[PDB]
Amino acid sequence: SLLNSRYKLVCYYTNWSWYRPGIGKYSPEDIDPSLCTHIVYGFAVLGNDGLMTAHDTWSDYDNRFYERVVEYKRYGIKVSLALGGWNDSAGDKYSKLVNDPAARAKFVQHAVAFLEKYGFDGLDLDWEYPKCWQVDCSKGPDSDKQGFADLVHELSAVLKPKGLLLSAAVSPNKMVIDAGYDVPVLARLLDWIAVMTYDYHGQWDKKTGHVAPLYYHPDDDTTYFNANYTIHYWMEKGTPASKIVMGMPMYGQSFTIENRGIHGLNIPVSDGGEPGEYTRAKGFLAYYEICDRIRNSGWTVVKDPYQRMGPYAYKGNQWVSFDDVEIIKKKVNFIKSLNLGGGMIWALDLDDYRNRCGQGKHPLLNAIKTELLNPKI
Ligand SMILES: Nc1c(C(=O)NC[C@@H]2CCCO2)cc2c(=O)n3ccccc3nc2[n+]1Cc1ccco1
Ligand SMILES: *[C@@H]1O[C@H](CO)[C@@H](O)[C@H](O)[C@H]1NC(C)=O
Repeated sequence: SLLNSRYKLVCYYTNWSWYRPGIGKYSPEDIDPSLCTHIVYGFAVLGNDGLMTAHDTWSDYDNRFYERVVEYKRYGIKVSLALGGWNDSAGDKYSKLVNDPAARAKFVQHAVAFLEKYGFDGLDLDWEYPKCWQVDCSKGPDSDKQGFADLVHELSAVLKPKGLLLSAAVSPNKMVIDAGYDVPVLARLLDWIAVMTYDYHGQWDKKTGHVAPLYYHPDDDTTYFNANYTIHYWMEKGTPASKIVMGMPMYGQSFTIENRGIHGLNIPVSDGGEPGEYTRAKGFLAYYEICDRIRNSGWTVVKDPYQRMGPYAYKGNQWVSFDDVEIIKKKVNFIKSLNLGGGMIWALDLDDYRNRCGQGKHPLLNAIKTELLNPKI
């Protein structure tokens, strides 16, 4: 089993996946406890008073979603609560917090009490990102780095004596890593660092690209927008391999291409792809939306024979890049080869947990688990 293996498999749960129609609805009891060593609940948010608070009281509290996910401790899974996320990182509120020692001190004691009230095993920090707020490095002060490092120390100093876990989800981008993270401090204090080795490319690039390349590709604009560079860079900056879990996407980035006629990488794009009927977000498709388009709507799939990145698929002016089982196995062999702490997925509710595509339930996540448990590298 994963729990008895040397690897973690950190699974993100999202409370908002409840608000999806038909088979896209996901609830706490849809979690498969054989597929995760750790579950991280996304998300709590930073309140206006500088204290962690529930994002969705109707689900988190009134419908006991926190309790229903903390339920999985009964299987030996560690269940943490994540603070932040992309949407909660839009403004200056996390920067204001971390740059204020008195505000940090108030936040830390309340946060630990919050975790203990609901039975969580730890806190996961998901500020995206210190200094580079929503990736814009011009927005925040350099002191976000020291402030975040001190927040991590102050949290660790309270959580660790209580046997509670502290982790962070972190950027894969060299410039954001350089600007936002005191890597030795984080590496020493955090129980794991979930490197978000995805969203390297998307509609914001104005051209097609892969959500999550593993290795450099000769046509890349940079040498650093791939998981191999990112993971080695976290280690070069001072992170032990055992502290790293490598993120893998259960979704794709979608694009509306300017011209039906060319359908390859790095081709001009006019907008995000049309929203999926379940996830309802321009530029984003769950794996179970992508596999259905391939299986039943005739989308054409292009694979990389050198397996530096997963496939992309297209039809008409729609184009999506994503990870299939084949590239997932390659990525997990990469995790094992570097002796990393394990793997991480964003997110449980985006894999084909209903077996809509006939590959079996949870095809991507089961591929990760099987490869992690395979002793050969
Ligand atoms: N919203 C987002 C999101 C996102 O976290 N979740 C989407 C949700 C989540 C659940 C359901 O689908 C991530 C990124 C991102 O990693 N970026 C990286 C580098 C540069 C820009 C950028 N922008 C992002 N944006 C804005 C965006 C761009 C175009 C349209 O929106
Ligand atoms: C992965 O990265 C390392 C260090 O950056 C590099 O030496 C190696 O060649 C890369 N692997 C590739 C490009 O397949």
